[PDB]
Amino acid sequence: AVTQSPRNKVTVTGGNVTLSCRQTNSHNYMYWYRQDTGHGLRLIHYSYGAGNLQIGDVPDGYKATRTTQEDFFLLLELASPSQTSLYFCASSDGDYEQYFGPGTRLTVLEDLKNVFPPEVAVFEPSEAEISHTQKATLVCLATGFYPDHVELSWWVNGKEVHSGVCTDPQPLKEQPALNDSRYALSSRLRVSATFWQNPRNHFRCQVQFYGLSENDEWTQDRAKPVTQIVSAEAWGRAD
Amino acid sequence: GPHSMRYYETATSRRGLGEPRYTSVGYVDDKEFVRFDSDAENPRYEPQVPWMEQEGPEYWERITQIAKGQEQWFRVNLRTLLGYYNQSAGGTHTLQRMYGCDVGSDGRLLRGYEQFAYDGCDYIALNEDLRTWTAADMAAQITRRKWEQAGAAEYYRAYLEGECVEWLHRYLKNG
Amino acid sequence: SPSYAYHQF
Amino acid sequence: AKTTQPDSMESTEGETVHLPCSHATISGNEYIYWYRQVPLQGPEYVTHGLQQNTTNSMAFLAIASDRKSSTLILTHVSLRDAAVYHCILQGTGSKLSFGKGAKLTVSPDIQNPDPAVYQLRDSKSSDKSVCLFTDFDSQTNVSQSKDSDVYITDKCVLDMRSMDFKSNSAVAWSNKSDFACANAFNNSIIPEDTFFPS
Repeated sequence: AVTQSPRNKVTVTGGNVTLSCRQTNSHNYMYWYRQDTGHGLRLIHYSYGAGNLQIGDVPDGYKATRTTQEDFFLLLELASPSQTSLYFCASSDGDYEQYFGPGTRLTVLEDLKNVFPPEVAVFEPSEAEISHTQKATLVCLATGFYPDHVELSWWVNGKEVHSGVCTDPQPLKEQPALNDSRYALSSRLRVSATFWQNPRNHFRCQVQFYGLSENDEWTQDRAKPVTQIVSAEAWGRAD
Repeated sequence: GPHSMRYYETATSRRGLGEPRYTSVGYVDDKEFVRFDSDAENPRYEPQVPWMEQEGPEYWERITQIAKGQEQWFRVNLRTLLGYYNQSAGGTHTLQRMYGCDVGSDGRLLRGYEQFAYDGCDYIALNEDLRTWTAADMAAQITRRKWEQAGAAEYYRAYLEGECVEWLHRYLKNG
Repeated sequence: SPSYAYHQF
Repeated sequence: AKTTQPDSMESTEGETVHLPCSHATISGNEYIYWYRQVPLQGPEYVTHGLQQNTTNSMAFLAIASDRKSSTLILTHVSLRDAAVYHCILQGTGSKLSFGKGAKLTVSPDIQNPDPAVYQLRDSKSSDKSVCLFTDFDSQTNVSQSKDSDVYITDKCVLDMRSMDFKSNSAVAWSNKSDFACANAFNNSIIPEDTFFPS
């Protein structure tokens, strides 16, 4: 198994960021990659054993440390906005198949006054749809959040569902003409009309948002845009 | 009539501080024709015979890159054998590799070789069928199970039946 | 031309 | 040594997908490896080969006789097969980037298309509602809004597994006074039998 820590991280530019990778496969090689749309998966640094470090394809602004055979760390001593990315470590026995970790999503911000939590609204199934197709679609909208660093999940009767769900692959910019634009994201959850018309069924759209921490400074009189969960809900309607 | 091509490689880990040294010497019909030495000023394959000079820079560049990769492989697997035999690091140890082909008077392959020895003792060797392995001790049997799962014999057999023969005939046309 | 060992011990 | 793939490929569920890979400078010291990366995950090993064709439960790998090209073959693709597929060479100790790979999309086979545009209203009040374009077939393409104060998302597929039913949908919403569902998707070519309630 290859584990990564943390799973999510938000920091202001110029700060220090450490990503941790562990590997219990007894493998010699370990790797640090970054993932960005338009470039694919690019190699940053790698290592064939404890104490060994070898430069990858895009190493500027990163150092790495292989303290043991299990542990490999990626260090960003002066984090910059271009290092916003999705980071994957991996292990390998020589040139055999690589095994990848779960990923660390990192956002590096130039200014924390741009951070806004999302607002979440659930939209109930149209009765013309319940009649015309005997099915019911709930739509969820997460609007006005910055940075683009959220996870949206549906919960029926208090447990998360995946069947009938589809979420937009990426958010859209509410103000595409601005480098500081906030984002919006839509999702849909479709059930049977019979399931929607039972008034004991509870539905909740949940948006996990990664923003500032308690340690970060905040002097605006807007509520502090901390990491948080914003949900919206709806009950089954008998008519 | 019959002809042969052989490579002998050695990797010896050094005293306490430095990294190992890797040498590679090739023979065509029992005459040394190329050599690589990691301790050289700038390491690269060099011709040991005048009729190997008629190869362009692309040839020496490419086989030199192979040699760089092989050096890394030797570092990694000497560390692995340190692990298998439970020996302290910072010591001196030797990995030796021999591989090549014997082709007959009809131009095709009579025998292939791929074999490894550790500290002067046989470690693992490809049998004449080019499909099974002879492993001399327990650690070698670990490696053998891994190489059975990984299809190593097919990889080596692909080299020995194909590019070994063709490259040898090529080097003989160079004479 | 040399052959890369490839496979791991 | 580098590989080259077409960066995207579209397919429909139930089709057998042939993902090509070009690697003309391959040598005898390198294997062909294929990885799969489903959204929000790291790549995972699919298959690999040297010279001969290779088959396992995930894919079939066809290698050209001269080894200069490759094909990953996926049988009867389902929606879960949409992913980025990376074809790379491994060997000689060369540790390189994976690159972009090939983005495989898998559209549902909608043989009972019932295109409609519904209006849905906020579970909490008030004034807020969205327009939902749903149940169209996969050859319908949803275009972006030309007004910058109207937001429309691209088509997306949900799969109600218990009921063995899949459907596409795109969502449009706005705070503009003149926005209505009958007008939301006008800049998109829509089935002329699209059901409009009210």
